[PDB]
Amino acid sequence: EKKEKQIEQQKKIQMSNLMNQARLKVLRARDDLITDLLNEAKQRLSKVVKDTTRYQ
Amino acid sequence: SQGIQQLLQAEKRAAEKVSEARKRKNRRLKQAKEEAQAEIEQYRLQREKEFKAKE
Repeated sequence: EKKEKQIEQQKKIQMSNLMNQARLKVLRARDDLITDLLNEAKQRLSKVVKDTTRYQ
Repeated sequence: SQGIQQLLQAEKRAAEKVSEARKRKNRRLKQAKEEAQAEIEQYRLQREKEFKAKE
């Protein structure tokens, strides 16, 4: 019964590590989406400063 | 009187036989710890197989 509780605890720990990594993949995706918005913004500003009117 | 002597001999053999039976059965009561172990090992083996299936 102690051996059974130990494997059940290991299963629950594995389920926890799986869920915790899953939420870090989701979070890291949110940041990567915003990061690529900021990448695209920085590129578009580098285009805008070629227009001598708005750049002035 | 041979009749009473023969009866007394049979009564003595009867008293001996019941007393020997008591001693034999008291020794059997002490054997319980020897006979128990094979059942204990089967329960251990059954719980081992159950645990490996649950794993």
